[PDB]
Amino acid sequence: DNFFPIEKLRNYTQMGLIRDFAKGSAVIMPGEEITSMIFLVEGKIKLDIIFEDGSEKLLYYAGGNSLIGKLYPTGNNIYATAMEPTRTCWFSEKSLRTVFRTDEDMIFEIFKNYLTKVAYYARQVAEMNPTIRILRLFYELCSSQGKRVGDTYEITMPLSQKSIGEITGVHHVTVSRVLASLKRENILDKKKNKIIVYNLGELKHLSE
Amino acid sequence: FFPIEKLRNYTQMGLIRDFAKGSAVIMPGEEITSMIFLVEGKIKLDIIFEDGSEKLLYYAGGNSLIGKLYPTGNNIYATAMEPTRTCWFSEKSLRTVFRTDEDMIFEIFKNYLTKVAYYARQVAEMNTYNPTIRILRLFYELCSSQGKRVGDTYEITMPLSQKSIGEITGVHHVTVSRVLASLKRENILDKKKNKIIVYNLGELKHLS
Ligand SMILES: O=C(O)Cc1ccc(O)c(Cl)c1
Ligand SMILES: O=C(O)Cc1ccc(O)c(Cl)c1
Repeated sequence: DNFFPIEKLRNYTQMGLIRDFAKGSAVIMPGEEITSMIFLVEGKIKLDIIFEDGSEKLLYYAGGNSLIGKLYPTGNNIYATAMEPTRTCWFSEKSLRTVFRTDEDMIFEIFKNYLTKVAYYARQVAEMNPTIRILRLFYELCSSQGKRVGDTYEITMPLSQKSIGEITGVHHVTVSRVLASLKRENILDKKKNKIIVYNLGELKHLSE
Repeated sequence: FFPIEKLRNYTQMGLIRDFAKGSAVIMPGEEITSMIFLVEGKIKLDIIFEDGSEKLLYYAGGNSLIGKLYPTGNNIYATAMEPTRTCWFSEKSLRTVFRTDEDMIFEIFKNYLTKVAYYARQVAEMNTYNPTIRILRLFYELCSSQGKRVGDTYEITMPLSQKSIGEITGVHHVTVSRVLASLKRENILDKKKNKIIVYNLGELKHLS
């Protein structure tokens, strides 16, 4: 929710383009290339990221005085919709120059807003041992679905690393590291249609 | 993140500070009110949490910008990994830069936006704001690979406690209880003793 509302932007809306949106209309469309900052004069906007597989995850809720800082291409596919009657002011690069030439302080208000967002998201990435969750998942899977094949358990299941990451809330880069380490230590080998457990005892132990 | 090589043209407007390998660019608890341009060298920048736990935020090299012009309320610690030359730009000294070249405002916006785009995508990937989804995904994966079809239903044989579901998915046990109760009420899935019955795989697949 609310990011360093830029309330002083209220005074410069005459220098951008007003765009009003009815409840449920898409303020940003999937694959729409936005090259404007969007000021929320009043309303509520829900902004999501759409990953390259079509999953749609919430980033934030924007309300009165919020700034959507999407002045340039980002590599994230964004989809934003109005959740009430929303009035917005759109500020292209050209119109921001007009703002800065009137009031230089506005450059620093916008820095503060971006800075608030980096501080917020970076801290959350950091806040989130998540590794134990992958071990608990393999342990529960092995102990109920695992078939004894000589001195190994086999779980017949196409469980992609993407699915492991989604189930456990573990970043896709940590999943691959955990699995590499599991293989190297002769514990578990996560192949394509099967998972092979060589050491159920140590797996149980690591997981508890 | 977007490097700002052009800021090398304006270091005479800032304060040059050199750091030896291993020395602190930013000290624990230091109040930073300057952007820090890395002319040459290499910096590791960590967040320090209130328990004393330290976590990487990023590595920075040639032409990188540390955007900490205002207090954020994170405790940050940043060390030189090699001998490093830096240029410190206060708000005043940044105003002198922008009076000379208005485009440096927008170069800094791009740098900031690249950082929000990077951290926000990571937060979004991990379903931080909709962690219930990790539960649906667990059930969906289990059913699609281990489910046996019985009329218009699937049976999975799996002793799985709510405490286990929460430990696997990183989801609070109260949310776990609420999700299992709603699944059963909506006739989607029921976990009856050691058997998971899915009545509506299609709907469970849709939700996850
Ligand atoms: O567009 C992006 O990739 C991320 C994003 C979304 C909304 C914002 O207000 C910002 Cl600064 C960035
Ligand atoms: O200081 C912070 O809280 C986060 C931070 C760290 C480094 C940076 O370059 C930025 Cl823009 C923010």
